[PDB]
Amino acid sequence: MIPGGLSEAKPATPEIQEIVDKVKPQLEEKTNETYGKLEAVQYKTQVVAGTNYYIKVRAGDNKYMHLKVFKSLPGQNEDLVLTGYQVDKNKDDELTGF
Amino acid sequence: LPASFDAREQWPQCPTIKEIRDQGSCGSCWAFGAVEAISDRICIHTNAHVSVEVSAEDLLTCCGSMCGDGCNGGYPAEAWNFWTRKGLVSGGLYESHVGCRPYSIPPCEHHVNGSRPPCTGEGDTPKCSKICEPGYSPTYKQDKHYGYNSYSVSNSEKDIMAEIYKNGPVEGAFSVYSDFLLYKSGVYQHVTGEMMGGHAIRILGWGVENGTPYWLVANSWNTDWGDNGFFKILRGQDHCGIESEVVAGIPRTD
Repeated sequence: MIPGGLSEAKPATPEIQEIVDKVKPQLEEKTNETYGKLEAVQYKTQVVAGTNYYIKVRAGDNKYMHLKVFKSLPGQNEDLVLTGYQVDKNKDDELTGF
Repeated sequence: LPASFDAREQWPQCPTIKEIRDQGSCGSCWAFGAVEAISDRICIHTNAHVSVEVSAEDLLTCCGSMCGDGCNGGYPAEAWNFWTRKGLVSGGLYESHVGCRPYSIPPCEHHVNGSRPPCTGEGDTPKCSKICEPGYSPTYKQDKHYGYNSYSVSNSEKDIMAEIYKNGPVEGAFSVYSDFLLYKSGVYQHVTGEMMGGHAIRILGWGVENGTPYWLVANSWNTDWGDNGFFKILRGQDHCGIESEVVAGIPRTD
């Protein structure tokens, strides 16, 4: 019940998938790269004044990539925004607070 | 002992008790819960003579590694112990001016800049700096406000009412579940949801709506969410762990 930490890991779903695609354009311009599809597999959530998502996406070869996305609170609206990526990461890393 | 208790009504001369802070993009709820109760308790304990908004930046950046992992979690019972050991400076001081060490991590509610991206900026625990950010007098190690003792409260409904009524708001923690971000009115009660994670908050009283006995709580996410900042959660059963994590302490000098 770590009062500010990230939840244990959860197998990805299509919601976590709608995010990676909604913030696709946003990751695109920062690395300047072009991906056919970011494919989420793992994720953690965390309670801030909103929820941060720590998603594990697959890029090209056999190496994965990490993504911190802030997700607004019902009140404000349904937003989303890359706040921090973590390109060039390993196949098997724990998702870790960054 | 009373049926209904609200600290904002019992000690109205203390701004901080009616104030809601915006925690931003990082998991410092543990730091806010502690410094806001501590802020509250300093006022109550001096009869309003001293009104300060104790430094959340200080708790976060100067307890640092010893109280958790900054913006990635942390511990209530540790934030409070550190107030006792090394104390905390300000980030809001009453008669207007401005605090010693205010909260630099930008907020998540408001909009600002030009088109909504509120947070998504620094979100990176800054360093400990035993300096007041300039313009505030006096000096850091003199703005320091200390605690006498700190202790856990018991998983008991009455001890909690008795800690609040006798000494002021306290800190606690519970488990958030997606149905909770949806909160607006009434007494919250967990029914479904994905386990989002563990959050920390400020309990400041009690009462009943229809039949449900609740705890008055200040969330740290700004004033649009919920009830102008606050909510009510089921009180009686330790519902989501809200009784299991209660911690307080008593201010030093007064």
